Amino acid sequence: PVCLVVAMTPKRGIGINNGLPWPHLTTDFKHFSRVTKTTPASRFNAVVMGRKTWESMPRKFRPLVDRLNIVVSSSLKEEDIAAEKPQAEGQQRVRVCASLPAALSLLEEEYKDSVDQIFVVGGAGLYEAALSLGVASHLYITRVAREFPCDVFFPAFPGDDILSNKATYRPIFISKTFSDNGVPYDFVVLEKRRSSAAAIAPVLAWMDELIRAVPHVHFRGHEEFQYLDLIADIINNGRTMDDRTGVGVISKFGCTMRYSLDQAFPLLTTKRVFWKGVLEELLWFIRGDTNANHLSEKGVKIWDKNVTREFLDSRNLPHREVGDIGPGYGFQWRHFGAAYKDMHTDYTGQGVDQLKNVIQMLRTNPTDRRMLMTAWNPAALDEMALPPCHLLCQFYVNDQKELSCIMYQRSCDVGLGVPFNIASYSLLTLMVAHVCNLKPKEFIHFMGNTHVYTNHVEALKEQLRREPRPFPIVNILNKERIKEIDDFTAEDFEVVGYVPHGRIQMEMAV
Amino acid sequence: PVCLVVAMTPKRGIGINNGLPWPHLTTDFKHFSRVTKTTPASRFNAVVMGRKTWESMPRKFRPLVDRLNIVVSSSLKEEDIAAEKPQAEGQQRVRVCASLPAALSLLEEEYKDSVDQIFVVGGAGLYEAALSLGVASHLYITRVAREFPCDVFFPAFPGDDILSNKATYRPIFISKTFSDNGVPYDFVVLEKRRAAAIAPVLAWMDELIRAVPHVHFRGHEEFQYLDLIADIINNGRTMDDRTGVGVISKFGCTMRYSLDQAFPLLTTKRVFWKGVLEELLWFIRGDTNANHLSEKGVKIWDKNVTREFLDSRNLPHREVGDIGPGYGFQWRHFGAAYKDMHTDYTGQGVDQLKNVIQMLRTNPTDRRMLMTAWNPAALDEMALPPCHLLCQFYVNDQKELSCIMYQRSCDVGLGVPFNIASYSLLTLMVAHVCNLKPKEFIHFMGNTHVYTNHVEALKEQLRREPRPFPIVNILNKERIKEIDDFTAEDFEVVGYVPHGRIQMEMAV
Ligand SMILES: NC(=O)C1=CN([C@@H]2O[C@H](COP(=O)(O)OP(=O)(O)OC[C@H]3O[C@@H](n4cnc5c(N)ncnc54)[C@H](OP(=O)(O)O)[C@@H]3O)[C@@H](O)[C@H]2O)C=CC1
Ligand SMILES: NC(=O)C1=CN([C@@H]2O[C@H](COP(=O)(O)OP(=O)(O)OC[C@H]3O[C@@H](n4cnc5c(N)ncnc54)[C@H](OP(=O)(O)O)[C@@H]3O)[C@@H](O)[C@H]2O)C=CC1
Ligand SMILES: C#CCN(Cc1ccc2[nH]c(N)nc(=O)c2c1)c1ccc(C(=O)N[C@@H](CCC(=O)O)C(=O)O)cc1
Ligand SMILES: C#CCN(Cc1ccc2[nH]c(N)nc(=O)c2c1)c1ccc(C(=O)N[C@@H](CCC(=O)O)C(=O)O)cc1
Ligand SMILES: Nc1ncc(N2CCN(c3ccc(Cl)c(Cl)c3)CC2)c(N)n1
Ligand SMILES: Nc1ncc(N2CCN(c3ccc(Cl)c(Cl)c3)CC2)c(N)n1
Ligand SMILES: O=c1ccn([C@H]2C[C@H](O)[C@@H](COP(=O)(O)O)O2)c(=O)[nH]1
Ligand SMILES: O=c1ccn([C@H]2C[C@H](O)[C@@H](COP(=O)(O)O)O2)c(=O)[nH]1
Repeated sequence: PVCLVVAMTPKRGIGINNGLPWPHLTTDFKHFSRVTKTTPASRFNAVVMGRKTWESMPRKFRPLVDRLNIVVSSSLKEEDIAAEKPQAEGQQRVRVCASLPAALSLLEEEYKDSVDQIFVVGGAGLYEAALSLGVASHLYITRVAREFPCDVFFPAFPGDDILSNKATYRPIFISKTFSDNGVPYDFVVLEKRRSSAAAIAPVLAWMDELIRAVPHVHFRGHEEFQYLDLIADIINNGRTMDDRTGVGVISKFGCTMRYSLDQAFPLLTTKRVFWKGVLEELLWFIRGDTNANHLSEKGVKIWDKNVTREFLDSRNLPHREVGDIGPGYGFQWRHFGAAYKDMHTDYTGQGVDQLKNVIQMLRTNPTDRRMLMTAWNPAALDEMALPPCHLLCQFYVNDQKELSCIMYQRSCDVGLGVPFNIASYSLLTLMVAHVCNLKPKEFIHFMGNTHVYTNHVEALKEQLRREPRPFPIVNILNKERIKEIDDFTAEDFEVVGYVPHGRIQMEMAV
Repeated sequence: PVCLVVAMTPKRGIGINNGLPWPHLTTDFKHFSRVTKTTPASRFNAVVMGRKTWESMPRKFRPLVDRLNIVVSSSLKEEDIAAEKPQAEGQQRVRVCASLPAALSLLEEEYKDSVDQIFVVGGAGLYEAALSLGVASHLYITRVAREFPCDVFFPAFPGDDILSNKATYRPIFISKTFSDNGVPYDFVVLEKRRAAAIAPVLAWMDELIRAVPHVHFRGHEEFQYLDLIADIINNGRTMDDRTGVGVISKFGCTMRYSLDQAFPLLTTKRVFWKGVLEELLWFIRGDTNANHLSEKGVKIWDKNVTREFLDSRNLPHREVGDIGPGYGFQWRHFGAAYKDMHTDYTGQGVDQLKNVIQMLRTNPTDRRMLMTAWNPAALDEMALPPCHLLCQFYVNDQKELSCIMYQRSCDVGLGVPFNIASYSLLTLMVAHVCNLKPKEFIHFMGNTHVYTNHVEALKEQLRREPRPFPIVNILNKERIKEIDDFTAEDFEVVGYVPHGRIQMEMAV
């Protein structure tokens, strides 16, 4: 009974020029070491590797310490390796076998009572052989989110859908996303499938009491499970209600999520998120721009259905031009309380610049607890095309110059809006962190009326069948040029290692 | 090995005039039945009771079905009981014994292989006898939070600190607060003390202060607050602060409290209720004169409206006691031009409270039922920027009202228990005025922290196990039709039995 351990690009790439495709991934090596070395005493674990894999390792690390080293080869001889370096006391002698079945028989014959767990460590020859023999029970895969140039590949296998879009190997473990040297990765484990509290228990018994996302995944480290469990939760336990749009709603009240920003970026992978949109909208907010046609001209039509002549009239605003959101979001952000006229007016210097206040406070007095920005203006609500959903955000600096952000959202379209909102404010945190010389730490999402529309239910149930991929990294390009929040452009950002599942069509409740 | 099963007032009272002191508590009766009946087949449980207990039960329910009934009496005889009512099919014949030891001997002698668990069910003679013999391994106590006239009391026992203020019996289970017929109560259980291949990956990913760690089932909703305290001290970050006093803080924390059964006025330290009620009415008035609270014995705003603090805020034109355009003001007059605490602002600004209520009364599915105190245009005019800055309301299928409150800065030691009670009361008030049922209060916290000069007192607080939550009743319901109709005397707190007050200085 054998276990395989691999690091892999989304296209199954494992190596190039008898070396690793990526820069050093320290956490991955910690992982490789820990899994292969650990045992309950008398016994040790075995690592079976191909000849080139052996030769790819640098001298000082070979043989792998505290593990029996077996090299599958026909050219290399046991004495070749012995002559390579003197065998350290207490360590096992490096054995060589002609094939994998040979290496397994050697383990059975001379190493019973001596070895615990057998690990196939590479390369493509041994991985393919172990899969052909079907002797592999578990796969320890490190999913390198980025694609690199590779000449050697891990073989295709049933269940390789965990890497990229297309007896089975099903994920039973998915971790949160890590990152080393600008490379995002996570860890999955696949499986071959084909009177103490006893007396307390009866009171427990009478007090005690359907849809789950990828139920087989037992360890749910990936931070996207928050969102997937949130959808299930609302469908399971939510209340069917009437709604402004006329479309049905299953709603919940006061839900919550939080996402790390220090390793990777929470751009949801279980469906493709329109990143061009979030970026272009966020920048639009930051200008204090209130013309939806500027977004519409860039291919970002997210506000068009809510700025039509028809919708502006149902809002009792016949004096609004097509594309005028009124003084919402960006306007209150940069010009709180200023008297609105139209989208074409210059409001420079009017009202309160909340964003500039927050940023200056972050830069001088980061322990202040009044670092808040609100879009909710009860005086101007009837002038907006739609009252803001994400209406407030608060900032917080800790011991280690690490920035976190809370955003309150009164109304959350789980299916369509939520993934977008997570990305939009997580980006804002990165931007503010850079400008104030801070490290981004965490985005915290506080949700009011949290709902899925009835016409989304079927699509979301399909989405729950997909296991999340590692999160991407978002890099700020041109860091030296950008010094203020108004310096960011649409070309100052790089999404690296984004490998989502396919787009899912969901109609915007108008 | 015996288990006791009881319902009890905070003063140990259990009976009056050979009957129960309180109105009918249906959930307790369900509890009693379930605990005493349940078995894994071949066996049944035994209920040992005194003669007066047996006589207190109504005819139809006695003997207790599917349980061997043992009555302790020198007067009553086995044939008296037999003649009383015809023995039904499959039910044990009621047995009479001269003492508790005798009844336990009868269980050993004639009922080995037959009975599973033995339950002492009352009353005053048996409980005391069982505790004296030291044969009780577990106590099933239903803590009735209200006091009632009683002539029969459960005996004083080591660890009766779970009932009220002053081998051992330690709680190992505390449930959420229930209520029936205007009586709050909960359930405690005391105790005599005196896929492996996944794991290697888990271990490498991995790397002190806990409240009442011995209590293993943590159903009581106050555990949220208590665990929040522990969580900040363990995992919080020590920080500088506006007040110069040290702070250990976390960011973005949540709690939620049910309002359908009881009221989350914390029990692990006494909460200044008079204060919460007086301030909340003061908010609803749109009143910005802290001297109106101060005159009523509510001095919570005094330190922040002194001549000195007003000047440190660069407001030398502010008369002592003037919070500027604070919460009350923004609620009823959002965006109105402020003069001083003596001016009438009727008809000025937006009345957010009136809008929220009317929307709840006419269109409860609307998702814009919000009230905000945060006005960035007027922050520099206020004595203190609002901490609780935003609240949102929600109505469900069953006309049940829930309320979220976002707070930017949380003094966990001092402010938080006050704020939980404050907005929970607002929800009750708003529910009443809009013909609705209060369901839930949800607490969203920004900067969550405990001041360094509170940590010692908070550790003392964590050694206290919570008591059942009290009930808040709105008196004079008929008279009250609008949110402005509530007075100080329209409220009644029922069965509030907290631990002693803990002194904690306000970081000025
Ligand atoms: N990131 C990851 O997960 C890993 C990546 N890698 C990368 O991949 C590369 C190594 O992979 P690869 O090129 O496939 O090298 P291999 O380790 O598969 O080397 C092939 C050699 O091993 C022996 N061998 C291989 N297959 C068989 C077989 N079916 N039967 C008998 N003997 C066999 C032979 O030795 P002989 O010549 O004596 O016949 C053969 O020449 C390196 O570039 C390395 O960086 C490697 C391991 C893990
Ligand atoms: N809140 C609760 O959970 C409960 C409350 N109650 C309340 O308590 C009231 C009665 O309780 P209480 O007054 O204690 O009556 P008990 O149930 O203790 O019965 C007393 C009688 O039982 C016999 N007895 C009990 N203990 C002994 C002993 N150690 N040695 C000898 N004989 C014994 C005697 O019978 P005799 O004199 O005939 O020889 C005695 O008169 C009930 O009316 C009810 O209202 C009762 C049960 C549970
Ligand atoms: C939230 C927000 C900003 N907004 C503004 C906006 C305005 C009114 C709304 N109204 C309703 N009912 N739901 C919304 O999500 C919504 C969103 C958006 C509007 C549309 C799309 C949209 O059509 N979907 C994208 C997919 C992006 C995604 O995966 O989320 C697309 O491909 O067109 C996205 C964001
Ligand atoms: C929050 C809030 C409202 N407020 C207003 C208020 C104003 C400034 C503040 N400043 C600081 N630093 N912490 C606070 O908790 C605080 C609270 C209060 C102020 C004081 C007390 C107080 O002295 N303690 C009460 C005990 C009540 C309780 O158990 O919470 C007392 O007995 O005097 C309570 C509430
Ligand atoms: N997740 C995961 N990372 C690396 C490996 N290995 C691939 C190559 N390899 C290795 C060891 C040490 C060094 Cl220094 C070098 Cl350059 C290569 C042996 C271990 C694996 N099997 N799984
Ligand atoms: N937790 C806890 N609740 C109730 C009881 N009682 C059960 C026995 N008892 C009783 C039972 C049923 C009826 Cl109908 C009557 Cl009138 C009295 C008196 C109170 C207890 N022993 N423990
Ligand atoms: O940033 C946003 C803005 C809007 N919405 C969705 C949620 C609600 O379904 C709808 C808001 O319209 P009202 O129902 O609040 O009128 O749009 C979002 O999810 N995110
Ligand atoms: O309703 C309130 C108001 C204030 N505070 C606490 C939180 C902060 O510790 C302090 C206010 O200080 P600043 O927010 O002004 O820094 O008082 C509360 O707990 N509740």
